[PDB]
Amino acid sequence: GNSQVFYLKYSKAEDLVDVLKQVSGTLTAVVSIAASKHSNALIVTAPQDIMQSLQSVIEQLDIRRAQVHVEALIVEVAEGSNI
Amino acid sequence: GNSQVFYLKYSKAEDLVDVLKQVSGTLTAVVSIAASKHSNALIVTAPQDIMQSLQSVIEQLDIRRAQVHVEALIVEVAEGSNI
Amino acid sequence: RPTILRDGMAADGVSQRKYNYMRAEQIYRDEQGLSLMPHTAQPILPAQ
Amino acid sequence: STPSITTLDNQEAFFMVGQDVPVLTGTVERKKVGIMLKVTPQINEGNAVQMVIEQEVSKVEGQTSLDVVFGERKLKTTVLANDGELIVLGGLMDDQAGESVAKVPLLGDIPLIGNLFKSTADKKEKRNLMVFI
Repeated sequence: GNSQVFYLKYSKAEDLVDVLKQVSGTLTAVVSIAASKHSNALIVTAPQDIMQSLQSVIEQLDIRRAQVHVEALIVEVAEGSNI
Repeated sequence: GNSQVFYLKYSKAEDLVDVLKQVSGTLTAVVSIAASKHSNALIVTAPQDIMQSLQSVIEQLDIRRAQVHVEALIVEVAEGSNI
Repeated sequence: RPTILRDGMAADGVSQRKYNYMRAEQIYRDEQGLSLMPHTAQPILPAQ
Repeated sequence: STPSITTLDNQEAFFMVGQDVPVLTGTVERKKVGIMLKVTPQINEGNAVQMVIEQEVSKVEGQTSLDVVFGERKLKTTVLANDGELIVLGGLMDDQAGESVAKVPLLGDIPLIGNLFKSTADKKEKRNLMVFI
């Protein structure tokens, strides 16, 4: 009711709590952001006005991350001839 | 609503937060600038008047960086003859 | 000699002349074949 | 040679096919050699990729004067390539020459039989190198 539990769908929980210790801590100008590491969930304890803000930020950060295949070539041509 | 999330399009997030800890910190004369490193986004928490200023600065720093190919030549000519 | 690279046309030019120059030199290592086995492929760069 | 890697966005990753050679400092310390490719790609909009590439091609050379020597070909640059297009990172187009003739002063420039008095050395050498991505 007061506090809620969000399941992150594309990101780790400890990264999101390491970000969100800074947002609420001056957004209040109490609050608790704790991250259950084993079960992939961070727990927000906040009033109703802060809850929609942090809910919107978690909705905007839980995004699909693309992946990149990097292929680096190496060419070496030599020639040596002495008479 | 109150806080927003900007996706940087040409620059890293940690550089932009290392710059923007100084702009808001005296521009207020609270504020929170935090950078999600894994998802390439910095998070601005500010009032509406500061938000347009920092939004304008982020719009003016997220610029296409040109790239330079440097080609350095080395010439060595020798001659030795003793009788 | 500095050389700034604007867009895909610039890296098209420089990367095309370096890549096709080195690939061209491997083609000159392909026509100039090995002295023993003509039926042995030289290491050559891809097409494009 | 062409190493390959598969990361996510903004997550560094490397690769190696080298060895571990005992390098003595006074205190023997294990030092890595071989083809390394440490990238940290970032996806910019317009489907352009910014990479922080720290490549190395090491190789154990012999000699062994006081300890073993290596040969490195490393580079630590930062490029901005397109979606699937190649870009040249570094390179070296070495080119040498050489000459060492050794005459006998008067009877060395005889145009007919003077050739069998001089020890005409030579050395032609040419070596190219590139690193693409």
